Amino acid sequence: VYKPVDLSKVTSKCGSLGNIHHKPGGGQVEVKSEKLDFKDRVQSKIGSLDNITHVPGGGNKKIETHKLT
Amino acid sequence: VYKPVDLSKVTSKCGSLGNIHHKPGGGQVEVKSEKLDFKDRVQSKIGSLDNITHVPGGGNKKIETHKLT
Amino acid sequence: VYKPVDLSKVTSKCGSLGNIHHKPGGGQVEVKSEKLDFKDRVQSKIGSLDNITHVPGGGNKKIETHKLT
Amino acid sequence: VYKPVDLSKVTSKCGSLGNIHHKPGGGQVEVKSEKLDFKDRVQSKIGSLDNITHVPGGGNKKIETHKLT
Amino acid sequence: VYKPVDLSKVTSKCGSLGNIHHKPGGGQVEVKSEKLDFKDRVQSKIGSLDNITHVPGGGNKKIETHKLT
Amino acid sequence: VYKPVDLSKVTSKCGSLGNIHHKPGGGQVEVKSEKLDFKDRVQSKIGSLDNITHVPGGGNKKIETHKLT
Amino acid sequence: VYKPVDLSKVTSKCGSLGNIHHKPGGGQVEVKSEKLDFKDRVQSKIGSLDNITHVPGGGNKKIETHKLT
Amino acid sequence: VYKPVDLSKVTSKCGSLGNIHHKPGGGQVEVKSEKLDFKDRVQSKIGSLDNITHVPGGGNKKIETHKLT
Amino acid sequence: VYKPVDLSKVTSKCGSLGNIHHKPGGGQVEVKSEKLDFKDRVQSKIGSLDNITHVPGGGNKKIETHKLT
Repeated sequence: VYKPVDLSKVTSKCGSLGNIHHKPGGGQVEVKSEKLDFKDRVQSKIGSLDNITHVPGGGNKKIETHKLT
Repeated sequence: VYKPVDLSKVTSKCGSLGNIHHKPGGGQVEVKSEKLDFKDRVQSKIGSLDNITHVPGGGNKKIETHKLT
Repeated sequence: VYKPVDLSKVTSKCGSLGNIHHKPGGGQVEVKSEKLDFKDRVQSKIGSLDNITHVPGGGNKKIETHKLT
Repeated sequence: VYKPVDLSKVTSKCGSLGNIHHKPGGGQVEVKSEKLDFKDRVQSKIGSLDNITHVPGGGNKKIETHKLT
Repeated sequence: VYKPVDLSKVTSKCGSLGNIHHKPGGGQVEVKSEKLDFKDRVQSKIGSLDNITHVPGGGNKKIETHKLT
Repeated sequence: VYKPVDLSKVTSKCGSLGNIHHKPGGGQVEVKSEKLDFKDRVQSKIGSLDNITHVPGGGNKKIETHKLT
Repeated sequence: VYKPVDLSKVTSKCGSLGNIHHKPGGGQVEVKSEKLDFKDRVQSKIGSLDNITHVPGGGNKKIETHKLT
Repeated sequence: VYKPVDLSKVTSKCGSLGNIHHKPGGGQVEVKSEKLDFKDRVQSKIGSLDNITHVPGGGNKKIETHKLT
Repeated sequence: VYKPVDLSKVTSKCGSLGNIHHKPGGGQVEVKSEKLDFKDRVQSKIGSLDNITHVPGGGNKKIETHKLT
């Protein structure tokens, strides 16, 4: 028999949140290539990629997991 | 027999959220290539790609998972 | 028999949070390559990539996990 | 016998006046009360109140007062 | 016999006035109260109140006062 | 006989006046109270109150006062 | 016999160009003159004059000159 | 016989160019003159004059000059 | 016989160029003159004059000159 109980409070009382500046790759980017051999798969990423600005007014996280067998 | 109970509060009381500036790839990007060999698949990404600005007034996350056998 | 109980308070009372500046790769980036041999897979990442600015008004995290067998 | 004379000049030659930012109470305000007794008058002010932004292009002030008997 | 004379010059020659920032109470304000007794008059002020931003292009002041008996 | 004379020059020649930052109470404020007795008047002030930002392009003041009896 | 040849490249690869603020003469200007004598030509410039904001996306300059006899 | 040859590259790869602030003469300017004698030409410049903000995305310059006689 | 040859590369790879502040004559300027004699030409410059803010994304310069006689 399995009767877990959770009464969790997960909280923030943030007053003010602002003036967040993210400037990835603000300058010149250059690649020059001569007579290369590639004999299998290529992934190439060039420039400014996958950059995140994440500014949630609440970013609070609860994870829970339960098993029996 | 299996009777889990959860009464969780997941919360934010954020006052003010603003002036978020994200400037990925603000400059010149250049690639030049001479007489290259590729014998299999190419993925190429060039420039400013997949960049995220995510600013939710609440970004709180609850995950839960249950199993039996 | 299995009866865990949880009364957790996970909290923040953040006053003010701001003027956050992130500037990765603010300058010039250059790559030059001559007559290279690649005999298998290539991942190439060039420039400003995968940078995160993460500024949650609450970044509180509770993880919990339960098993029987 | 009473013959006062005033030839006052009260002056400003202000060139430029601007970018005035007033942000009173920019964050969260909260009050919680349990089972209180008040036996006489209550004045209650809660939140952002009576805040002034006063930006006159001339705010010069002359006061004068005269009496006799 | 009463014949005062005043030729006052009260002056400013201000060139430029600006970028004035006033941020009173930019954070979080909280009050919690249990079972209090108040047996006479209450004035209560909670939050951001009576804050002044006074930025006159001229704030020059002359006060004068005259009496007899 | 009473014949005072005043030739006052009261002056400012201010060049440039700016980037004035006033930030009172920028953080969290909290009050918690249990089972108090108040037998007479209460004034209560909680938070950010009566703060002044006063930035006059001229703040010159002349006060003068005259009597006979 | 005269056969000059020029294959010049004059170039810019400017990425981003912006937020240019020019504020000449931002304050009060005053002139007062008593009973002056001028016995020949007068040029007078008073105030804010001949000021330039020049922000070309390309301002590259080639001059060339040739002579014979 | 005169056969000069020029193959010049004159170049820039500028990434980002910005937030340029020029504030000449931000304050008060005053002139007072009593009973002056001028017996020949006058040029007078008073205030904020001839100031330049020059922000070219490329300002590259080639000058060349050729003669015979 | 005259056959000069030029293969010049004149170059810049500037990353980021910004937050440039120029503030000449930011304060009060005053001139007062009594009963002067000027017997020939006058140039008079008073205030903030001829100031340059020059911020080229490339400031590269080639000068060249050729003669025979």
